[PDB]
Amino acid sequence: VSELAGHQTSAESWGTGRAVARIPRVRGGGTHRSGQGAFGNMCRGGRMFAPTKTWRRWHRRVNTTQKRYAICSALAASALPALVMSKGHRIEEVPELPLVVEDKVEGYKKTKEAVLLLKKLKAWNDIKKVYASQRMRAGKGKMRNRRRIQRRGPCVIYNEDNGIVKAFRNIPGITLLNVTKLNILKLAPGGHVGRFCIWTESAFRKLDDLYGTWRKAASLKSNYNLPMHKMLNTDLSRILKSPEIQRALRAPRKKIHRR
Amino acid sequence: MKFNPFVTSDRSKNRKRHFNAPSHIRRKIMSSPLSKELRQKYNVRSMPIRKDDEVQVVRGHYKGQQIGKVVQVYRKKYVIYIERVQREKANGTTVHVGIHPSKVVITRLKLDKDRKKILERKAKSRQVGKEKGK
Amino acid sequence: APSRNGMILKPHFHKDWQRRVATWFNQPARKIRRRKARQARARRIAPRPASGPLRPIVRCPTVRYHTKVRAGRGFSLEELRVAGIHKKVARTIGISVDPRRRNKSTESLQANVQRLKEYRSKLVLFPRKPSAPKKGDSSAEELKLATQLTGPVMPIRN
RNA sequence: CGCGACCUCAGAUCAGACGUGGCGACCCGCUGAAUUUAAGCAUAUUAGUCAGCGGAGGAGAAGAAACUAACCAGGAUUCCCUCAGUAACGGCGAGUGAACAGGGAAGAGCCCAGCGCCGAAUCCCCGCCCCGCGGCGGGGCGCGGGACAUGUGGCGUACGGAAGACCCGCUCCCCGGCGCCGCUCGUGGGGGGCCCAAGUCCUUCUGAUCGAGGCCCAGCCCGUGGACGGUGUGAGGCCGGUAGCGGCCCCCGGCGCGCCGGGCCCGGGUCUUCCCGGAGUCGGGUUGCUUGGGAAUGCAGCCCAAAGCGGGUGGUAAACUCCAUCUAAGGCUAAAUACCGGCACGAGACCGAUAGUCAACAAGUACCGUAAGGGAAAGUUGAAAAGAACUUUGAAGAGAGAGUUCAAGAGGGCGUGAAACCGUUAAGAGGUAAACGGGUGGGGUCCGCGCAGUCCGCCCGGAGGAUUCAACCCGGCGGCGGGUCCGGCCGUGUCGGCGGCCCGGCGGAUCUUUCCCGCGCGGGGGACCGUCCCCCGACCGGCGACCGGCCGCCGCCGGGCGCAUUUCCA
RNA sequence: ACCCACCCGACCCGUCUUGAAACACGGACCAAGGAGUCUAACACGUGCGCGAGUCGGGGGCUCGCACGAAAGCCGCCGUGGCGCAAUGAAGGUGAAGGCCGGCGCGCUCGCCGGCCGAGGUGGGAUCCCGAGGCCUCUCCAGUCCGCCGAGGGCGCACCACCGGCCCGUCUCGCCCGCCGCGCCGGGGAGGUGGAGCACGAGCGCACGUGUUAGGACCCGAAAGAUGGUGAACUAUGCCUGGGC
RNA sequence: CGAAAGACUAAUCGAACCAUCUAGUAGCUGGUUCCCUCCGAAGUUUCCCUCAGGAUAGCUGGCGCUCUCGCACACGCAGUUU
RNA sequence: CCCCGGAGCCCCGCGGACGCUACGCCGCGACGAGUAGGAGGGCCGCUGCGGUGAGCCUUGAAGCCUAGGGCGCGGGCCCGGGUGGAGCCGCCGCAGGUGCAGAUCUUGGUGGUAGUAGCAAAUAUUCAAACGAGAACUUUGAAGGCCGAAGUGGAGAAGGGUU
RNA sequence: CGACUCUUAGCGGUGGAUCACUCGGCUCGUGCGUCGAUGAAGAACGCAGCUAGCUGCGAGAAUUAAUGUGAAUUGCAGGACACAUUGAUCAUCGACACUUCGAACGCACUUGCGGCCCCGGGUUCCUCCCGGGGCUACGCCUGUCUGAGCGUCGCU
Ligand SMILES: [Mg+2]
Ligand SMILES: [Mg+2]
Ligand SMILES: [Mg+2]
Ligand SMILES: [Mg+2]
Ligand SMILES: [Mg+2]
Ligand SMILES: [Mg+2]
Ligand SMILES: [Mg+2]
Ligand SMILES: [Mg+2]
Ligand SMILES: [Mg+2]
Ligand SMILES: [Mg+2]
Ligand SMILES: [Mg+2]
Ligand SMILES: [Mg+2]
Ligand SMILES: [Mg+2]
Ligand SMILES: [Mg+2]
Ligand SMILES: [Mg+2]
Ligand SMILES: [Mg+2]
Ligand SMILES: [Mg+2]
Ligand SMILES: [Mg+2]
Ligand SMILES: [Mg+2]
Ligand SMILES: [Mg+2]
Ligand SMILES: [Mg+2]
Ligand SMILES: [Mg+2]
Ligand SMILES: [Mg+2]
Ligand SMILES: [Mg+2]
Ligand SMILES: [Mg+2]
Ligand SMILES: [Mg+2]
Ligand SMILES: [Mg+2]
Ligand SMILES: [Mg+2]
Ligand SMILES: [Mg+2]
Ligand SMILES: [Mg+2]
Ligand SMILES: [Mg+2]
Ligand SMILES: [Mg+2]
Ligand SMILES: [Mg+2]
Ligand SMILES: [Mg+2]
Ligand SMILES: [Mg+2]
Ligand SMILES: [Mg+2]
Ligand SMILES: [Mg+2]
Ligand SMILES: [Mg+2]
Ligand SMILES: [Mg+2]
Ligand SMILES: [Mg+2]
Ligand SMILES: [Mg+2]
Ligand SMILES: [Mg+2]
Ligand SMILES: [Mg+2]
Ligand SMILES: [Mg+2]
Ligand SMILES: [Mg+2]
Ligand SMILES: [Mg+2]
Ligand SMILES: [Mg+2]
Ligand SMILES: [Mg+2]
Ligand SMILES: [Mg+2]
Ligand SMILES: [Mg+2]
Ligand SMILES: [Mg+2]
Ligand SMILES: [Mg+2]
Ligand SMILES: [Mg+2]
Ligand SMILES: [Mg+2]
Ligand SMILES: [Mg+2]
Ligand SMILES: [Mg+2]
Ligand SMILES: [Mg+2]
Repeated sequence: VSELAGHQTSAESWGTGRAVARIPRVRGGGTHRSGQGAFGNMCRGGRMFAPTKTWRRWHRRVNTTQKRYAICSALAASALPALVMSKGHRIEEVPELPLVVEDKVEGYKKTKEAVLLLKKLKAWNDIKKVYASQRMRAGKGKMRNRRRIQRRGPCVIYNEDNGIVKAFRNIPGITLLNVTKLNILKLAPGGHVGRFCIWTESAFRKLDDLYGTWRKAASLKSNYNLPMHKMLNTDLSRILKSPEIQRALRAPRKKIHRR
Repeated sequence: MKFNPFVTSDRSKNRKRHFNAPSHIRRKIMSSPLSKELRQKYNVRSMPIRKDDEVQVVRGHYKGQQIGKVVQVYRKKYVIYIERVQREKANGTTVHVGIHPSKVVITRLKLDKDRKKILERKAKSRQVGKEKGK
Repeated sequence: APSRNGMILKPHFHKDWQRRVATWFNQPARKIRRRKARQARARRIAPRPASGPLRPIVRCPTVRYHTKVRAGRGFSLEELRVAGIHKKVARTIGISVDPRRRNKSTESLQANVQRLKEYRSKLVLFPRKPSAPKKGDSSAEELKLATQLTGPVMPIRN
């Protein structure tokens, strides 16, 4: 809000003794705006309490490994059909979930090709659902150039644009990434972890060179490896009804002694 | 999307641009499609509508297959008046009802020299793009 | 008033500081502008290194830095004299010259002569006209590179 | 008593030039508070900050060491990060508070006076010609004026310079024009103009659609275009645009080639002989301000007032002494840097008409004040004005009918139309002001019923009626699970191959310069170690990591089974 | 839940106050507006990443930014910050001890070889060992599985105590060292000051609370300062007119 | 400016008016916006140009941690008494 | 002295809820005043952003109103009907100029007071007519009155600015 | 029942909250970075067929020319134009024009007084008179012309 906002008046308080109320009141004149109420956050005209400043700490800076950890986490759950389906993406009829494709797809220079591809791969019904979501936004962002809203679609990770990013462009829903420049804002939109992507074999090879396997450095991010796991056996149902453990448990007291 | 970083995509800016548009610019805004018949012949989608073209109204109340001659172009009001597109006021007097140019179709153009040269310029650019696409 | 334990601390917000707050919303826009301007300057100085001129090796001052070595401002006159480059010319071939540098020890001098010698070896002086006189190199070492050198020219590695 | 030089001074509506005011976001020079903090206050602080005056530019200022340092030393200025809330200052309280180094952004360096040499070799203005002329210039020609020796120009300035002799190697740089060629990064520089994809297809809602299903061919078309706006609701395809190393036309810039006109005989090293520095300034004393600068950081006034192996600095006063380091008292200089004013654009997790600027509107308007100055309120009929013809009552405003509109339960301050408050209509009550909490009753308003609500669901027994089964085999498909791990793919731990090791790469302060290349160092090999991969065998976790057969079980389809069965229905 | 009736109950809220129904203030009524914010610095708590490190800025390389003024990467990855060491005003100094054997006279002092290597007491969650049961449809043999377990151990963290080491300081003492034998340098014993060491816990990011500096929860002075406008009223002087 | 009343100086005078410094400062008045749940004070200490305020103890809450054993197998602590 | 793909089960160690959003579900005891103040939970509420609901919406969004039906301890919420006429919400995250009865609060509006106070300075009006929808007030005529030439008369100055 | 009063609801008023819109703001960024005696900013007064305000312009006054565009402008009139023609209307803007105050310039601020050169009526240069035109600020520099001085000399 502007600096001068509210203070461009010259207004003194009629002190006590005049009845009225000790506010600074507009000085002199034969207008409506005379002996009014200036400056106070409560007055009409007035001046907002704690006017907003530009030097509010807008930007927010995050540790680099943590950023990478998130981006690994999103990738890891771009596998897992459950996490992709739960994130909404109609991935029912898709052939294999870390969906990787031939690298002619770098070639394509026309939406025609890019859509045909998506229909063969059965990824179109996500795009279809994007069209279905296209609707008007609720409220004031309508009058501030955020008027329409819709779904996020299939990600498409490419290794090099040989034409591709032109091809997939008008197809609403699609975002294109380079592998070498991935982004958590796009791999986990809403801060929500799953997301159906579509890999290019050239790009899908490059992932291990970028992120490093568990027994090999990144070899592309100088000093980095994957984050180690805290617990390895995630399925505790496989643990808890093992021989080794159930051997060593007292028998479950389960009678219900009511009052 | 639009990628040109000197265009606007800003409701307030586009509307202000529109409503406070100058006559010669309004000419372009007030354009209207050719009939499929002419679309075939001239290789042109649409043309800036003019004082005495022949025209169908396509949508609204006056939507109909009659071919009325244009009567005048009220560029201030973003509208054109058409021959029998009119309504009787309280006291019997006919009043030319406005139709917006874009909800109308030009069946017959009023061809002058300049209109002829315009159509030659638009058709040529269309065929350049088809040659570039091929 | 202070309450039970804490740094008895002095902030410097008693002047009208909000009148002189300097935001950094530029900086991205700035960073680009420099970068464009940088790429333009390269393109202007066509086969010449983007870097600038070549600069001497030089030790830092003080006990602290002492052990490290930087690029200096420009080669001394003795170093040009010994290498055998006329000081007025050295500017014209992309050799930084300062003339305010003393030269105390002969270990720093011979190193910096060696630098210039090496430079003169791996330099490709184009002739003034396309018709080729003396000094100007062969059209072989010219066609094979009218290439710019990315980064600092012959970088110093401590 | 003249005439003539010059000197110092006047006057011209003398000829020709410039300066004056504005703006002021940023910038330079002065000037300079007090609220305030210190829980009082006077030093301090607020603050070299507001107000005041001056002067600028697209930036300004600064800037090519009288610098840092004390190192094995750095090397103009500006800017950022850091130094650092540190050294220091301070009623050592409140509080205040730099610099060097280091890493970056940028990067560019120069010229006089003097000292000297050169016939003033220089400059300005006249006037005549040729070119050029919307940033008054080139070339030529004039016994045409003047400036200038009280010093103009070339060489030259501390990084040394000049003049000499011989060592060497050889000779393009600039401008005034006139042309002409390649339109020269947002991927054709800048500006202007004019252009360029695809449905108003079906049906159906609607006052109007832009909405909803649909559109065999793989999916209506186009899609480098599904930004945005407009158009009687919500529009990739109606229109303007949007995309595109898309088009054409203008103009202008910038750089490439040719010709002419001029200028321009412009080096380097080596040895010798010469040459060399800014005074009422430095410095001191002082008083006042200023600084973190403390026995004086910087600026001032006044007084004193210099030197030349001098002078200045070397963060505690002085003397002696060595070292180090610059060279002051003359000047110019792009760049990274700043920008709440201007012109022109772009955007927003902002505001949405008591908000957001004072100001969405005929706002710095109306209005007030002698004046300096103060300073509002105020957006919205409808898709379209189709803004109510006509009849009638009234002097008229106002009505009553009629009409327009999807609607006037939208009628020109008219979208929606809350509350306070008022009018009426209906219902109920009424001498302790009203109103309230708890508890019942009565009446109303609607709401759910029921014209039996006897509510359903299993299973069973009987009684009626109707289709094909189930049970079973047979053929097919699919699924599960299993062990023989049977056969093969798959991968964990271990051992064997030293096998990838050079046909496996990186890393290493491990080594070797027996190596190679480039100049004791750099790069590359070559050993070595660490790490990552092939070959087969063996043991073991046989792991949701899979295949193939076999087994068992399940399910579906079709075959079989026509009826004491298996269904449906009452 | 609308109205009415009746019995019982029942003073008007806000606020300052020991005390408010108060003869204490504010309040006719309704609508909209309206006050603990943001920045910086500190501290503690909590969450995440990495961990004797950590770090990201600032800068740079990748784009015309549609989304991007993002995202990514950097021998800059670390100049540098904080951290990994203190203590002294400073010159400076700077965290090890034990044991064993030998040689100097073991002199609770000086020098040479070997071994262990962050001391010890008490309490300590927890682990570990475990006599012994306690049965099995018989009399004994007898491996397997538990359940308990008297008794005994290693003892985390943490606490209390005693030792030890480093810096400052004092007191007392006796020896070593060498290019410079000196107003040189080095050690020992015993106290005592230190925001110390005694097998590390930090760094960055985020949220919360608190405390400050800022307009700093919102409203409120009397005043103070700078620069400007007024003698059309009125005060006094003067000029020129009028009136009694 | 005053034949003096601190009179008058544009309805303003024991220091005019206008704009700014200025959102001047306030240990003092006033106000300070939704629900349920759980815990729940103090007006006493010492210091203060302190007495209508701070500081510091105290009294409150929150976060915990370390242990204890009703899992036939307990140590320590108290607004008592012996 | 035999096997649960069958002991038939009050216990079943072969496999295991109707139950198991393990931030879930269930059982036993105990307890419950509260200013200032503190903390927790709010499927309480407001506005905007990333996600997400193949959400809703001209076959009627928001708002508004309702002696209609309900839920919740409560903040609040949901449905019916009316009105309205174009947008709007649920969930998971993030963000804040986020919730009013008070401030002699600010801006706007409205009451009671109230058809009340009040329309009393300076002696004065009456008759007829005209116009006119309409006359206490205009105009004309007639009468009765006042200002009483230091004027309620006739002309300027200043000031106004078309009166 | 009566009037009045209170309560609730219906409908109507008053009033303009709410909601929905937004050619306006606020903030951040980019590029450029240009006023003036050749008369600036600012002020004044003018100018439309009917026009008061806002805007736009300057006695050529809601504009002239030019270039681009290519049929309007429109509240009503009137008109033009041949929109197969420099051609309506917009845009651009390079030519032209630009009343009075204002640094503000003949001197004054009445809008008053002038001087000096030339031109037309007036004369027949007769000066008057009238009208038109061009000059007439201060400071300062380079030159130019006229000079001043018991300033310093020389010759006579
Ligand atoms: Mg405001
Ligand atoms: Mg809303
Ligand atoms: Mg550089
Ligand atoms: Mg000026
Ligand atoms: Mg004070
Ligand atoms: Mg105080
Ligand atoms: Mg005081
Ligand atoms: Mg100061
Ligand atoms: Mg100032
Ligand atoms: Mg400058
Ligand atoms: Mg200098
Ligand atoms: Mg420096
Ligand atoms: Mg620090
Ligand atoms: Mg200071
Ligand atoms: Mg000279
Ligand atoms: Mg559209
Ligand atoms: Mg639309
Ligand atoms: Mg189109
Ligand atoms: Mg000072
Ligand atoms: Mg000293
Ligand atoms: Mg300078
Ligand atoms: Mg308004
Ligand atoms: Mg309003
Ligand atoms: Mg407003
Ligand atoms: Mg409104
Ligand atoms: Mg309205
Ligand atoms: Mg409204
Ligand atoms: Mg309606
Ligand atoms: Mg309506
Ligand atoms: Mg209305
Ligand atoms: Mg509306
Ligand atoms: Mg009644
Ligand atoms: Mg009190
Ligand atoms: Mg009392
Ligand atoms: Mg009370
Ligand atoms: Mg009483
Ligand atoms: Mg009081
Ligand atoms: Mg009251
Ligand atoms: Mg409110
Ligand atoms: Mg912490
Ligand atoms: Mg604290
Ligand atoms: Mg605060
Ligand atoms: Mg105040
Ligand atoms: Mg004072
Ligand atoms: Mg005073
Ligand atoms: Mg305040
Ligand atoms: Mg007090
Ligand atoms: Mg508690
Ligand atoms: Mg309670
Ligand atoms: Mg409370
Ligand atoms: Mg509408
Ligand atoms: Mg906000
Ligand atoms: Mg209220
Ligand atoms: Mg009365
Ligand atoms: Mg008269
Ligand atoms: Mg009513
Ligand atoms: Mg209003």
